[PDB]
Amino acid sequence: PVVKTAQNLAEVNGPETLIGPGAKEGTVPTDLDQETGLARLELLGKLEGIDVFDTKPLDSSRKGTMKDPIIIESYDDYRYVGCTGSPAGSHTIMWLKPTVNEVARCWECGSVYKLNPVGVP
Amino acid sequence: AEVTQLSNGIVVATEHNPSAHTASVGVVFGSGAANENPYNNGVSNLWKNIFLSKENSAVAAKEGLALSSNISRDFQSYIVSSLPGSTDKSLDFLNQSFIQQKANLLSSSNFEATKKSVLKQVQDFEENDHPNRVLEHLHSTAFQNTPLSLPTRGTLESLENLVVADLESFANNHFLNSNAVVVGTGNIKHEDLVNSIESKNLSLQTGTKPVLKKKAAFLGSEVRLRDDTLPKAWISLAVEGEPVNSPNYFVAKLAAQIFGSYNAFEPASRLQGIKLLDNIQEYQLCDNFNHFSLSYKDSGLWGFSTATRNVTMIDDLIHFTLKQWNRLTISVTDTEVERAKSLLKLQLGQLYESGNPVNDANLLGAEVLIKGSKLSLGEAFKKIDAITVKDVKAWAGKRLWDQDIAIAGTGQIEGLLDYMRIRSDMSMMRW
Amino acid sequence: VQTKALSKATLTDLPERWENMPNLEQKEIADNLTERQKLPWKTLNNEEIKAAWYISYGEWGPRRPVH
Amino acid sequence: GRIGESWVITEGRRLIPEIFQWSAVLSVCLGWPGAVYFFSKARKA
Amino acid sequence: AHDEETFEEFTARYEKEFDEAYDLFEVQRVLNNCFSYDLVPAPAVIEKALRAARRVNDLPTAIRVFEALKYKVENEDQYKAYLDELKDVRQELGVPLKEELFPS
Ligand SMILES: [Zn+2]
Repeated sequence: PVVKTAQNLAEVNGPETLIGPGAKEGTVPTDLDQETGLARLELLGKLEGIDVFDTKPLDSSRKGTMKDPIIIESYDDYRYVGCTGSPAGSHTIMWLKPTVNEVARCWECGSVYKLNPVGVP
Repeated sequence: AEVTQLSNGIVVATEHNPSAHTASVGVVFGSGAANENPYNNGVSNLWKNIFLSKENSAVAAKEGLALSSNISRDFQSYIVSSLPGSTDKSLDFLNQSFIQQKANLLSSSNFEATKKSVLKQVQDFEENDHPNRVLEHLHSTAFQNTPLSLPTRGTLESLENLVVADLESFANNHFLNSNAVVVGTGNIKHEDLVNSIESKNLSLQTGTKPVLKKKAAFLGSEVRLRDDTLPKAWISLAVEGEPVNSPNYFVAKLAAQIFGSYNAFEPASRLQGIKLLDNIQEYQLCDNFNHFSLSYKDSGLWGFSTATRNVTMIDDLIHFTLKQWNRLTISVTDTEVERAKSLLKLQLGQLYESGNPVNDANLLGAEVLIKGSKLSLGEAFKKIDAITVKDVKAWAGKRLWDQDIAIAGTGQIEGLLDYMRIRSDMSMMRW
Repeated sequence: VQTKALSKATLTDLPERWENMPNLEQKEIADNLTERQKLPWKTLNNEEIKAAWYISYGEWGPRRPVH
Repeated sequence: GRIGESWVITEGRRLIPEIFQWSAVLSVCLGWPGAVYFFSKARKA
Repeated sequence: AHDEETFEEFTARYEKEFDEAYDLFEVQRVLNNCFSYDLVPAPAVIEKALRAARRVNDLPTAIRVFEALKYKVENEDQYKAYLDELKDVRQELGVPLKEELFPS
């Protein structure tokens, strides 16, 4: 039915809101006009200020054990985490699999990882 | 006529014979003397004698009850027989002193006296009960290193290190509600029984007994406890038979009834319809023999158990009865089949119908624990008379022709030739 | 003084018994030994120290040899 | 080390039996052409 | 730190790392990370490891210290002159060895 086209990142409501209006008869199209879908989502995000697909190496500042873990976020029930010490490069990279129902303990660093699983499946 | 109803927990099974007098209510568990390791063994017999002790039996006798128990190789039973107008007394006694708290039964005076009497009667059984102990050694060497190998009464070496912790652990691990069946024989109707089990709340636990890791596998073996002090020579050999809920069960019992049981001193058992009694009656090769067919939950035995005062001709008795066993596969007749059919019907009728309502309670509890509902005496008779000679020949070729045997002996058994001759006289070269 | 010691028959011959024990009994004597270790160590009997060492460090399960 | 049997002896005891079995496994990982030549008719067998 | 670790910095770092453990995973982890280095640790480290295994209240990691050490040392004279230095801690802590516990 009625559909507007998500002027910035706040008004997206699925893949039917990323269309946008077409170009006119004479002007060259800008990327704000015609781009649709995931590319339009990334463009609208980068024009708002944020960038989606949050890529960042995880916080290995503190160690963190079972009184207060290292909290990681995932949209699924598991997230593969490669621990590399209490500094950034202390011991060699050991891969752990923290899931929704079990913490992940490093066995060489000693740090633990626990999720706040966002989910919404 | 043998009605079974599953309640919230327990399974109730009953049969109402209105002409019998003493109605008998008890609970039959499905964890006998083959659901434990060989180190806490005899805890089932110790539980039976704790339930049958002086304290519990005086409490039951002041109210008008009479306790009973029976430990076997997969089921164990606790039966409180009573007068027919008094079975709610039986039910709430069995609730108040076995199913709920047992702290009156399990303190270290009654347990110490019961353990001492059990030790004395187990060593008296080991010394002075010779055919049952060689049937027990036959079970201990047939299914060895595998949980069906255990002694029912328990051994002496694994009974002097048992305390109340073992009995409490066994009552937590095997006295369950998905493992128990309550039974009623005698003249109680079905619905007053379950009405009284559902009025007062009776439930032991909730969980499930631990499943075993090793199933019962036959291992062809041999053992001999030759004590030449003894005047006789009790040997018993047996092959792997068909277990319970197997299709070849009644043909195994019929093939046992083909050769029957014998007693050399009664003049009415010397005239039977066995072809073996024309071979073993001119030199008097034995005193008695009985062909059993035991069927436990996972496997079972099939063989004869004898006793011989003529200890020089033991191998001739073995050889003659093994040639008679090979006659099952090669040339068994039909008149032997019909004689064994009628005699097996007579024996199962004498077993299932009798005056005592506690044996019927034990049999009903066992065959409702393993099967789910009791098949009647009519359907068993129909399955018996539906057996042709070719079914017996097929079963005998399956389980008796050149199969591995297990031998258990005692007494003066040097005349028993050793194993490979007895093993390879289970198969003849066609005469 | 709260927890009870394991009796002799529940715990005899345990390195020769750990493989064929049911998986409902193994958790029970594992719980019982890991609460028996919370006492002073000298009152732990010499029958169950071998049991604890075979349960936690024996050549079963994960420590099974490749040959 | 400082106190104990000396390191020369306690590593010679570990390694001197290893040299002979190393020589055995190398003499049968490279010396089987000699064993196959030894039985053939070229050595006037 | 890829610069080398002297023996005093080794024993001080690991004593302050055995003092801080609270779970069982932490004690076994720092025990493995102490034993899988090149040197054998002085008994100032290992009596603290025995106390840290006593704090978590489990026995067999206060025995495998001794067997891992017997695998560590170069002969048995070092092992005997070691074990008579941890005599009374082994006495009042009541842990056994292997050769007297499993006679074979
Ligand atoms: Zn790490």
